[PDB]
Amino acid sequence: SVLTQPPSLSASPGASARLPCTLSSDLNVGTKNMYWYQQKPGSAPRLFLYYYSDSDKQLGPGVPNRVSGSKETSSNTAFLLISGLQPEDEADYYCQVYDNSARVFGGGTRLTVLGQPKAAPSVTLFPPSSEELQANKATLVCLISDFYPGAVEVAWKADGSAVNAGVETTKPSKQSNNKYAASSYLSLTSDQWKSHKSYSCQVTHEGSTVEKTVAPA
Amino acid sequence: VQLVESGGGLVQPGGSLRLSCAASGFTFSSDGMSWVRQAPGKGLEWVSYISSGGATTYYADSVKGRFTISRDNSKNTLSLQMNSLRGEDTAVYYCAKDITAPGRNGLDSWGQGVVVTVSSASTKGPSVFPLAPSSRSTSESTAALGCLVKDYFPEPVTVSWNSGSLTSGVHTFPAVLQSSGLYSLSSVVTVPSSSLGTQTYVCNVNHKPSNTKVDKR
Repeated sequence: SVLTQPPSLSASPGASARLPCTLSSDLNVGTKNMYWYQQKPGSAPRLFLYYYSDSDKQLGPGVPNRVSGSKETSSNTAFLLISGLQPEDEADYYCQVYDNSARVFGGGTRLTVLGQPKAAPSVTLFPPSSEELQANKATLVCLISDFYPGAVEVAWKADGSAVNAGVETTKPSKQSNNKYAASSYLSLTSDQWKSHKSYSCQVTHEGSTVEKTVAPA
Repeated sequence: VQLVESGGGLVQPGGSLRLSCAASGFTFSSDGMSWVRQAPGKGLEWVSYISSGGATTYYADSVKGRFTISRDNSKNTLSLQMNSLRGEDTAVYYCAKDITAPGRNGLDSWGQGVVVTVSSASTKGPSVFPLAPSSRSTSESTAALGCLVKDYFPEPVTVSWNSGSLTSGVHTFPAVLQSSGLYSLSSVVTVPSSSLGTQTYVCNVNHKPSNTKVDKR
């Protein structure tokens, strides 16, 4: 039983944001209570909206009437609506239902209220060093800097096939010029490294993807 | 409403912690309660639920058999016994009201959480490897070189370049924490390509917790 949320959305102050949450086919969005939690940076989540229908709903304590919800039964999707976006609305948002007494969360959507120019990430990939290889180890290093919004998703490839394990990715961190930075590590054995002709780091920023590639030879 | 957690900290794999949460500002004994966890840089996942009177408890599959949730309604405390801890369990743990009203539920209030870290290390110095320039990356004269600072514990590490003489174009990234319980970190510098034959690059890695320093050419 799965709840699918987009990785990130951005919008300007005063605009409207629409945050979707798609429920897998074992669940029927029509008859599920929907819970939305806001998590501002450095803070515990907070109940933001309870939504069942336009006649059965409740805002969290402190949550202004700029907020509402909806459901589309055809796509099995629920929505969180925020109009007149204020910089104070910038946070991570989680949908959640109850399913035969299991508490299931979506993966979170990071909503950025634009307050600064956008910038695409600068991506550098380093191969394992010869010293590390000679110790039978191989860490690939993908470095991602100078981006806004502070939200990226990182995938890895080996010879054109998705990598499935050995990846660890940091959360973005605000850097000195108020842009954001992140890093990703692919941890392999030397013999793993030498088994493929190429490895690639893929960095996705608001639906656009950049891919750098290195070869063990 | 106040929910104040305590009793976290560092534990070795295969050990035990007992978390505690003291509640005020509402009739605690009338309400169900849950624990929810958040691993560093990841989303929310529900851990366990206990009903107002303690008769009913539920557990997520990743935790069932290992943890025990408890209540003392006279003392207004919630408890979580955590046995056989593994690396997956490193997270912030939130205590939350998990209510039953007519026609709804929901995690209405959340404490600010306690850190639980599961590391098999206690004090480990890093292995420092060069990130050699390795490509023109032309941009007229620009080349990127670095140091990988692998598998150290605990935080922090600081990095200098050429004993503090090189500061422009230095990008030291935030550390990642891997499922093994150890941190890794990278620092890169942007340098004129023309100078790679004239200028020596040395990164100065300081790890005060293990009383180790490294100067890596």
